[PDB]
Amino acid sequence: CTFKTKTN
Amino acid sequence: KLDIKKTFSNRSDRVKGIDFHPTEPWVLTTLYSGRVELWNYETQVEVRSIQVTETPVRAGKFIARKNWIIVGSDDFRIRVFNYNTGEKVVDFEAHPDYIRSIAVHPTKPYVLSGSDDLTVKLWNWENNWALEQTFEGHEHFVMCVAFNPKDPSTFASGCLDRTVKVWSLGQSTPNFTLTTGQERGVNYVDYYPLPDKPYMITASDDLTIKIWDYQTKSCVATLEGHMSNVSFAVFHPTLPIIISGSEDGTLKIWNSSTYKVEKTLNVGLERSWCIATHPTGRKNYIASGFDNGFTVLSLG
Repeated sequence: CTFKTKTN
Repeated sequence: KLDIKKTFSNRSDRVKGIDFHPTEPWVLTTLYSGRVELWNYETQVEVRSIQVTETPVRAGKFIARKNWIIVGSDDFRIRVFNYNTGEKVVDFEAHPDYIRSIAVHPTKPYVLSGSDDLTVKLWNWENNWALEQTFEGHEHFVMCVAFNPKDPSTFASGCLDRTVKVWSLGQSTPNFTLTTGQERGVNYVDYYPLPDKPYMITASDDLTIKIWDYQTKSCVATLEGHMSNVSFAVFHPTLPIIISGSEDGTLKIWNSSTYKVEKTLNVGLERSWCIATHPTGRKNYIASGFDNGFTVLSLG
């Protein structure tokens, strides 16, 4: 995926 | 060289923050569920639990000299609780975005918070928790803040912008900026605690841990031992080792002289997110928080 924002 | 023993393991919702109390046999854990817990790992009894919020609580530290815990959460708030009575001490909006990390000054009444709002902020509990300074310059989420234990008028921030900045309290511009070459950004920064080496260490999504000399502003070593994002890497206070943890589910103990992995531990709690070491090296205790709970280990 293009983005993996850090939410976990 | 290491006789590692499992002291206590507890299953829970994802543990995002963890810290040891310096004089009581306790760890604090902060959970993705919004709950925070205090455990006695020697008797294996929960001392206290608080449902702080419904959002994740990513950051938590003891302020033992005040009988407090301080926590930071995704609802933008810093909250402080007295651990003896459970009473909330203060509750304020600290940043307009997630709080990733909190550090507590060892002698002055100051706390630093690092945020997705691109800043670090300094709060003074002897001025009614006033915002005393905002440190600006980072260009992505600030993931980790740490005072230099040998010089706590200075501190480091690690950032997804691929830099570590070292700052001086009372000064608006960084002392310097280290470009880590960790192209996926920095998740964590930690200082070596002893005077024999002016070293810091960074952990990255790029699978690497890097050791930096903060005087020469140079990279001493790159340590690659994980298969997924490295959540943290820290120097142990009393043993010549580094401990890292990863979304690959492992903890690794590295020899701090040879930079080799000496032990790989799978505690079976899935992904690793956070780390703490007992501040005076009592039983050489370390503790790590994971998707499925936390574990406290003694090293011999």
